[PDB]
Amino acid sequence: QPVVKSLLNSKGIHYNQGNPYNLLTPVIEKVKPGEQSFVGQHAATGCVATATAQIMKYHNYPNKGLKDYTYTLSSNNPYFNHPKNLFAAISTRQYNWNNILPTYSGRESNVQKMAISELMADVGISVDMDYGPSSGSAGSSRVQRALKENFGYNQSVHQINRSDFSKQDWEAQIDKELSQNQPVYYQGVGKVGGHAFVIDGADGRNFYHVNWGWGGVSDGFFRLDALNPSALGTGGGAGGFNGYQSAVVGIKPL
Ligand SMILES: *[C@@H](C(=O)O)[C@H](O)C(=O)N[C@@H](CC(C)C)C(=O)NCCCCNC(N)=[NH2+]
Repeated sequence: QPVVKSLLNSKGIHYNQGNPYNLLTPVIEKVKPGEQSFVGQHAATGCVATATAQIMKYHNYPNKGLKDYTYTLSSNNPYFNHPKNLFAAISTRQYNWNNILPTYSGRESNVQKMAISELMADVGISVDMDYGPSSGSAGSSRVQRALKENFGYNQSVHQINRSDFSKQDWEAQIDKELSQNQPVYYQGVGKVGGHAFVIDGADGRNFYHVNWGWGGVSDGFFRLDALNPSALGTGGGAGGFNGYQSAVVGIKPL
């Protein structure tokens, strides 16, 4: 396994799912019965959107979006009145990568905050995000399609599933991406829920660097069969994203 220093840390890239990343997600409309109110707050960007946007900022690409996207929320979502249709005019976008900064600490201009919030909202719409105080998407299968069809990435983009490969062949694909300076979108599920994140480095001892999409919290080196950040879990136990894993690889511009 070659040593590859964290590609996202090397470029300063640290996004998360709350403000000022979520300034253009839908505003929550209803209180879910039994829950405290989030009415009038913007929804979370979604882990799937935050992982994808960090990889897109690594490339500063595309300069122009390619194709619009429209979808309708599930009628089971208790945070919105129904029907609720969402639309992003991606085909008209000119993304200014000098305003979509690598990270935000609050002192940035409204233009800079809106620029990352527009990317996040466009990416989450393109993956059919189920918006809420937490926001969820199917992930990989939607991400690979959106990067090519809506954002003009190369036909090399594709999903790979962990169950289709030996451990050696799975890690060899990850290593090859990293050797080509290509961060990898990754997700999995387990006893502290499901999450999407970015693999962007390797230490030579079969651990990989992970950026979890929480602003920096828990980022570090993990085995791909023990993707277990300590920021999650209540009560003192174990858990991580070790089941039903998939990745999107080949992520580079046309
Ligand atoms: C992850 C996060 O914000 O931490 C976020 O919960 C998420 O996207 N979870 C996914 C599963 C992971 C990507 C492994 C999820 O919600 N899966 C279920 C389907 C979600 C809703 N999608 C549609 N189209 N209704």
